[PDB]
Amino acid sequence: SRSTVFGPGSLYSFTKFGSFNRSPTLNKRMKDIFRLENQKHIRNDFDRERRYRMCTKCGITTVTINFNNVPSARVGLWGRCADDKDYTHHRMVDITQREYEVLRESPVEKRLNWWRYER
Amino acid sequence: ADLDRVEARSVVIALNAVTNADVYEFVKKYLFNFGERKVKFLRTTYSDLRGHGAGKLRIPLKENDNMYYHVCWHSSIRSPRQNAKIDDIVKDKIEKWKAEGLLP
Amino acid sequence: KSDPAVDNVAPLRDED
Amino acid sequence: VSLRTIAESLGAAAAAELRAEVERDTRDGVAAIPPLPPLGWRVRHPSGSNYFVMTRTLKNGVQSAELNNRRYRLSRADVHLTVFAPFR
Amino acid sequence: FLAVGHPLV
Amino acid sequence: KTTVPSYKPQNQWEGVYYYSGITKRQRHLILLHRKR
Amino acid sequence: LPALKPLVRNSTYLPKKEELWRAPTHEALETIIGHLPYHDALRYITEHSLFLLFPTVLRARDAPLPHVIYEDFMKSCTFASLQNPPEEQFALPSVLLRTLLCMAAYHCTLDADYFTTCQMLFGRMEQQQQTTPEVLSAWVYCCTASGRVDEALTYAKYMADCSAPFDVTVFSLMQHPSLNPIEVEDGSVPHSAKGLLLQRRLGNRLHTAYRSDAVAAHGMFVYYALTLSHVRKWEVIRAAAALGVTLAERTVVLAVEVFAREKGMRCGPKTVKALTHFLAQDGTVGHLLYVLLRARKNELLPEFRDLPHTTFSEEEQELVLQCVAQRARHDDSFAVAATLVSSLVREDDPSELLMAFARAARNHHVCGGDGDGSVCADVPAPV
Amino acid sequence: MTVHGTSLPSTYRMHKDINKAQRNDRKLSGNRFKVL
Amino acid sequence: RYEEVAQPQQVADEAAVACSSSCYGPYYPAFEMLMDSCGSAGEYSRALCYGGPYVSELSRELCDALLDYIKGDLGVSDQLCEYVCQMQFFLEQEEYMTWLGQVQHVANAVSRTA
Amino acid sequence: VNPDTSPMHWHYNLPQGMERPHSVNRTFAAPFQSNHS
Amino acid sequence: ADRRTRHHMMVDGQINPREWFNWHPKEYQPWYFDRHKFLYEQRQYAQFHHLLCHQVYLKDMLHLMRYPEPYTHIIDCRTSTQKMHRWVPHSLWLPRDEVEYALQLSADEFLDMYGFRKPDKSDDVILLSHNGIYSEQAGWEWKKQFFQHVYNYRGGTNELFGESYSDMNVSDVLSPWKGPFPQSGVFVDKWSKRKVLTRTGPFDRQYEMQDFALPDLELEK
Amino acid sequence: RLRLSRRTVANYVGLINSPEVFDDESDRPETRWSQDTFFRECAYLSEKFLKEKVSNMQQFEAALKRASPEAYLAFFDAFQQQTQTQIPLPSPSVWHY
Amino acid sequence: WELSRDEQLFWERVELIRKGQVAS
Amino acid sequence: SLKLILEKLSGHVGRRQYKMLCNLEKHYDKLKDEGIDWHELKWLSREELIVLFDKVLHLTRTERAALLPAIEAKVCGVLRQTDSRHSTVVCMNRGNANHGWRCGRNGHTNDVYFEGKAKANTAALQLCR
Amino acid sequence: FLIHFVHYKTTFKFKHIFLSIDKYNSLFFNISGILIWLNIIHINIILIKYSFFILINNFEYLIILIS
Amino acid sequence: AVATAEIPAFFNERPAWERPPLEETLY
Amino acid sequence: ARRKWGQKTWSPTATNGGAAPANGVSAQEALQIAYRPMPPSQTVEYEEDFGHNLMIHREYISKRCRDRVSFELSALSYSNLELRRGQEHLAGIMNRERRGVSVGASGAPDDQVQMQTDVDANSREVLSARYLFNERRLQFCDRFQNFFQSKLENSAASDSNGHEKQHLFSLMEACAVIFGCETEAARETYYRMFLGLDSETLLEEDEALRNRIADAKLVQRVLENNNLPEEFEEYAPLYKAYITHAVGKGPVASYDISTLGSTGLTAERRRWRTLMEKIVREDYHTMTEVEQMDAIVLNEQLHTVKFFDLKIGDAIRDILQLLQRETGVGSSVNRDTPVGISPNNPERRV
Ligand SMILES: [Zn+2]
Ligand SMILES: [Zn+2]
Repeated sequence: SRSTVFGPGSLYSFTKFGSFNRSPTLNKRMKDIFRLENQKHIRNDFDRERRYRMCTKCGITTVTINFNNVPSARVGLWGRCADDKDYTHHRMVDITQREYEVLRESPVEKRLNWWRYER
Repeated sequence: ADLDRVEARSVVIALNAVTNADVYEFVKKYLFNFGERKVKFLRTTYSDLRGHGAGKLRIPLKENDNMYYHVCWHSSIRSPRQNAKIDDIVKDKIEKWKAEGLLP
Repeated sequence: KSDPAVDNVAPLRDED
Repeated sequence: VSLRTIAESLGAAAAAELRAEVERDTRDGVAAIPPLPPLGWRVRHPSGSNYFVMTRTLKNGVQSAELNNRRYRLSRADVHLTVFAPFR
Repeated sequence: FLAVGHPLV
Repeated sequence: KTTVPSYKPQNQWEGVYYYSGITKRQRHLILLHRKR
Repeated sequence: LPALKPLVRNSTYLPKKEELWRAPTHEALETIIGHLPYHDALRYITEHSLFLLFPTVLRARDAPLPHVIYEDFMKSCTFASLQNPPEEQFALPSVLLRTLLCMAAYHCTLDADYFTTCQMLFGRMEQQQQTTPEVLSAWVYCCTASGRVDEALTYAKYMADCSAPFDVTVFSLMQHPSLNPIEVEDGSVPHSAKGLLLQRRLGNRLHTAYRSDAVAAHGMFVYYALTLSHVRKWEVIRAAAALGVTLAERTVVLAVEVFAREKGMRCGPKTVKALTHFLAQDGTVGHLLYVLLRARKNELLPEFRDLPHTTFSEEEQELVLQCVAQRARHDDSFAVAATLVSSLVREDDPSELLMAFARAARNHHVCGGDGDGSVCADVPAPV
Repeated sequence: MTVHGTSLPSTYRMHKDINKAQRNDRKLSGNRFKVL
Repeated sequence: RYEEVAQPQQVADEAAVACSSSCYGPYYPAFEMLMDSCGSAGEYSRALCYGGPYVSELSRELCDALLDYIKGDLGVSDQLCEYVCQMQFFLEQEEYMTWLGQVQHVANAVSRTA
Repeated sequence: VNPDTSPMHWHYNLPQGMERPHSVNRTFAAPFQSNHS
Repeated sequence: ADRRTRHHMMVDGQINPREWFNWHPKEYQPWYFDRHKFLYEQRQYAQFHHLLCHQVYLKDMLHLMRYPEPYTHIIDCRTSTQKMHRWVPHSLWLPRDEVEYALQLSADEFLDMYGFRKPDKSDDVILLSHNGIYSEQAGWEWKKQFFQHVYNYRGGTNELFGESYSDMNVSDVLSPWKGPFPQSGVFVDKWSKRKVLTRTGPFDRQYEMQDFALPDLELEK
Repeated sequence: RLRLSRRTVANYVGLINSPEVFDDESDRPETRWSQDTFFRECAYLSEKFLKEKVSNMQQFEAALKRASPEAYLAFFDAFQQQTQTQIPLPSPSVWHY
Repeated sequence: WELSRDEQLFWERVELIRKGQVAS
Repeated sequence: SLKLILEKLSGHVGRRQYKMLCNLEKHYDKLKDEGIDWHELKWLSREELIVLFDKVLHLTRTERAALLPAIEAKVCGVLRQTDSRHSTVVCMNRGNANHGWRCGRNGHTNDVYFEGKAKANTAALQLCR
Repeated sequence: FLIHFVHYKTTFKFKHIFLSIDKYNSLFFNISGILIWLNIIHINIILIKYSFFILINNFEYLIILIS
Repeated sequence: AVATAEIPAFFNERPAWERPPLEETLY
Repeated sequence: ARRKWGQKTWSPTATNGGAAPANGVSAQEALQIAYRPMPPSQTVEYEEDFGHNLMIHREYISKRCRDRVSFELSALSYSNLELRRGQEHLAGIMNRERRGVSVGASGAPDDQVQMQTDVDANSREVLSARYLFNERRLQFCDRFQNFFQSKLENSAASDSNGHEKQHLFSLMEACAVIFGCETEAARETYYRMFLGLDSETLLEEDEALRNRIADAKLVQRVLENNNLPEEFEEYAPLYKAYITHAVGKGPVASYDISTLGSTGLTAERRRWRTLMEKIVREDYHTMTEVEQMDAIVLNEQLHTVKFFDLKIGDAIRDILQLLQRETGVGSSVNRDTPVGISPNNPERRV
């Protein structure tokens, strides 16, 4: 029916089905083994460009690979910016490789303080 | 005047008396002035007079199949459903084909 | 360039 | 006389048919333009034939292709594509 | 390494 | 909140339909005669 | 603008309920669906097969970019309720395609990375709707906006070859790279209406004597001028000479005048070579002499600072001299300067020879001694 | 004729005419053989 | 449209001369007939050759990768396919005009000689 | 989906009063029109 | 010569069951024939009924040519200077294709660019053309800028001078070799695409696409 | 008005209210007949139909007066500018009949 | 008289507005 | 049968509804006035076919070409029963001279005009003229 | 002819509302992962958890909901 | 006038059998 | 690998969990199921690290149909403006779904409220357009109306307003629906449906104003370092656009006038939300004149908002009655003015 052709509830609207838990509903080993960089298909690859970003509002660190080859605007659709806002509000700033590994093992407010007071 | 209150037989005779092209187009445009139910009765009366009731006229009606066809088409319509540049292009293409030799 | 025969302006202008 | 009349009638019919064929693709004075092929392809047609051949050449192996080119936001062997399209 | 992971048997 | 544009009991409080009123042409002719 | 300030804010309130209810069908439809979101608006058109509100959907608060809008319009035509035969059903208005591609061109002026999705959208539009002169003109405009002067001129030359006159509305929008077609079509920015109409009339006048590629080149030159790029502005003439588009006399005069404004600051060897050829074929002897003199007069100062300066090749000497002798054989103005322009173009012994010719000109009673100012008025622009 | 605008036989003939394309029941090229 | 007008001839000549002057020289004419895409003898020769395997009988992932290679890598895409169909239509339309001109020519010649 | 606005026998214990008046003839003044002359 | 079309509409088969009534075509027969009427009085222009400008007639034009009014003004909206030969008296030229900017011009700039002062919004304006289509579009333009009294002469220059000329004939009938969007793109489900493309008849009968049919179980019994 | 009817007008925008000045070749007195645009059109048409090479208006009009009727009709079939100043004046019935 | 003046005005306005294609 | 065969030959054909450009119904009235039904057309030999197509029907060659597939096949030309009183179905099996150019299959034998009703009455049919 | 006259007698299309009606009777989920598998485009989104549960929709195209 | 026909009205959310309708309880 | 149409090869089953274990899937199994073997050259792998959990996105688009996929399904943005516009378009769709599910059928018992509609098929007039309220909303409406009747009737002559007049009826009912809600998400959804002015819309407007104040300060600083209108805030975007077109790259200058009213529009919209919230809190007993003017303006605006769909329906119905009238020109009987002549023609009569 035409009620589901354009926009919300459409056929190819992959955000109809739901949103992620995003709550305090785990250790460091669990997160490490799930890290993207620690996995063989990426570990044994160096031909794809990696970019690291810092939100500066949520204090979230994001890693992106091969975005240049496949720049899908859907990549960050399921994310949530500061205070349950949508991902369009992220005020991202480029981060060097070294700073990402030292920031990722620290909460959001610690990363925000690092950005604000220790650049 | 009451266009749709005129005697149907009189309007029909006046229409059958139309043969000139210019007045024929005038009638073509004029037929839309009548009511949608008047046009149907005009068609029915003209058909009946050409067919069965031909004798009710003092003088026999003359044959205008063009009027009959046009009035029928108009009644059906009103009722429910129940260039120098082109010549230049042509001559240019022919000249080209002559160049290709497809036209010896 | 066209030379028609159903002109309406012509008869009014001729007398004028 | 009958042969002359038949031949002249056929000639007039052919002239009228070509006139109508050209008139169909008027578009207010601009005759229909052929479909535009993709990037880099060049099509050639033998006149009075029932086929056309379209060629393309990639000086580099595949990196010259549009998909590998976009990437927006050894000197391997060059490649030659020839597509033969008949009227079937 | 099940079917969903390994898209085969 | 979208709508839907649609369109053996008998209504006994709906009066019969009858021809009351005049035509536009008849009104015009009345005006013409009164003016004359 | 401040005098206009109080007038706009009053237009921000909806009509009275009774006035909206009593408003005519067309006006009420347009107003309320315009106020509606994009997806719901398009849903109403799909429901009731009312297509003439496509512009009303186009002018929407939350509408995606033109490439997405095109696919949305095609989906609406596909799932419409009335479903006329396909050739009548799936063919959008040519004016609508022109407006959509002109929005795409306006967006291209900003980043020019949009041009790849513009390529994809045009590749689909070509084979889904009819390739009309005005949609081709919008494609050329967006190609110019992306900065591909070579390809835009090539498409314009194909227009000329197929006998497609350039679109005057697109021509006017070309010279207005701050006025997207939707705002132009609306009753906004009326003050620029005189300019739009003037440029439309100019485009109409040019076709009476020249071809579509000439007007396209003129429009692209003016677009680069008004976008103050100035790097592609002369690439325009480079590509025009390379492709063989006979430029317009208005365009050559404009080019020589802006060249005088520039004092050849940014023009390159190939640019001057092509401009000289065009100015010989159609230009005046005075402008020809000025450009030929100025090229080397401003070559001298940054002679070492501009190592890659290139001279005039030997082969095209004969073409240029044939044109100059042809003009001289009929005009006495070119006959007297024919030998000095012949010497000015070959550039074998430029310094002493031009000095001697200037000595003779002075004796046969001033000079273009702006070389000294070729810094005083060419550095402050960089400043 | 007033509410629906059609008569019953008229509606039947219209149905038969609008369903003509698929009402056609021609003869198929016989003798299809088992493969699997 | 205005850079090079004889590029296809240049590449065809390079390939033909290299193949003829290489080994299998005397058999080059057989190769040319085999590669003939316009003749019935060419199709029959390519039939005598080994017709590729039934792609539907091939592997699912192999067919997927081969479609990827044909479409993206090699460049011949569905846009090109639809353009080929459209051009088949347009050029048949164009040739019909020439056919009409030819019939007019023969009729007018017969009338003139009669 | 998109929800639709909900639009609106009679028992003998009910008042049996007329639900609403109807004025069709006064709203539409139909001129007299008869097939017969 | 009845060129074959390149559309992928196809009637259903006689082997498989009818399925997937999420989309289902049918023939659409309107009430009356409409082709005989003025272009802007047909079904697809029904929404602009109150917008269509008032019609002026031959007797009014013949009266106004001799007895002109200081405020009224006839405007010729013809575009092809080659096509327009003679002059309707007391008329000013303003081609339809530039009304969008002509009516946006200011009082001074309109006189500057056209040579006749821009009429007031409360003034009577008449617009004429070859057949009335350019006049209708110009009248819609005039109405958009809130011009109270706008009229068009439907039977225009053709009726005046006996001409058989025609106005624009730009109909957007897609060329036969062009294949429309639905058969080409990949945007919906397979079965939905098949049902959208299906039509029950000769593909020139103006079919209607309906969604979500339900079985008439009571009729079936 | 007489400048408007020349090919050099295609490069000038114009303005209906007091049209701006146009600097035509005819203004410069050094210009020969070969450079005049109207003489260009006239010479082209005369060569194409009258089959006479012409280098001046005097020769053009002498050729026109000597021309045979079929060539006269052919030349006036492809000639378009009977009047350049656009002052209503009687014309030969070649433009009539 | 006034109408002939206005006719000449109308035609000159048309010419000043849009020109036709020039000959060869 | 003549009515139905001419209508089907004149209407659209194929699953793409390819329009038949020639309208053959215009000759139905002339054939009926001649009194020649489909079975008599099947009986007519080549000479009578030439005489009829030239003298009487005035068939343009492009129309004779479209009508000849139905005569060359000697299609059965008998109405068939199909879930309706109207029965717009006419048998298309190749004819047989032994059965009067009617396929010798179910019911379609000599002088059978309609599937379920009866054989012909050529003795009465002599009353035609 | 004689005299000159001066006659004494001497904003739009703005989207200021942006009003949206949001009433949808669909189902919304708490998802620790989505795997959208078409024939062409594959999307895999996952959150970290110790153990999962799986639902699979083959309605139109494959969708594995991990929750 | 408009406010006569446009006035919020109570709605029996539950089915008739589940909830004895108020007008039926009155009678 | 060389598969036949009819022949199949049978393969063992790994465990008792079947191809998809319904009981559950462990962490490493889920890791493998997430990091499936896609061809990396066409896959974007992405992370997002926040407080408790990581989120991963692996998205692959096959090379086969990048020429046919709709621009929305691929969602590829090969430019910065394309990227931003796709980000925000998808954000809008997602927020729309996520917030409409709060008042949809699932909704909550006290949140979802329906509208009853009934229109005449002959006079084309709305005989019913109301809300289906519960007892709490009806009692709130009664309190509001009885409190206002006690004073508005005494103060107002009601010579033409009428005795049964409902004062600020649209504001009253739009506040009653929100008052009856039990969830903040539903209340915000209803707010947005009511002329927007929800929390997110007002926050976005505040963001725009806070970005414009920085630009106004920037232009003030530039003009001072190198007469101004009364409220410079509303012109700062145009001023920076021209400054950039003059000094910087600035390939384009701006003409968008829509921003000039923004300061007043935002102040009024915030006043409106505050007034609606106070009326919900029932603090309408004390109203200043500014608040009374705000309520008078807002009530007139809300009364037109709910009738958009009904006016669409009225237009569609008007088209229908248009197609049912007599064909041709008006019949001679139902015609007053003469045909072919303007009714005001001085030669009206013969
Ligand atoms: Zn954030
Ligand atoms: Zn049989």
